[PDB]
Amino acid sequence: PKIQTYVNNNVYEQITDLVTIRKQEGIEEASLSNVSSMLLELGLRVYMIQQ
Amino acid sequence: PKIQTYVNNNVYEQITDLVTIRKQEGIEEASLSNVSSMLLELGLRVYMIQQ
Repeated sequence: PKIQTYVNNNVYEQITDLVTIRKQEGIEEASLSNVSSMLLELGLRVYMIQQ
Repeated sequence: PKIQTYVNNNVYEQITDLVTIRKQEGIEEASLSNVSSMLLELGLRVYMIQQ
């Protein structure tokens, strides 16, 4: 399903910076949406480890 | 700004489970949106560490 969330401008920029980096690393299809989805899942995994 | 992304049903459920847990831990205002935003920032931090 869709998730709609809100971040500060600095965090937003850091995610868009990662889109550029991901493309440079050969992920031609990288987008704000699919980078965000990957980061959200990574954060979920780490937060569950730290519980 | 707003971020709109998409996750599988299992990941979505795990995030909603964390909303329930966060409320149980005293975060009365926890929501899918604000849990997601916190996880997205955590994932960003970990991914940048692992670069």
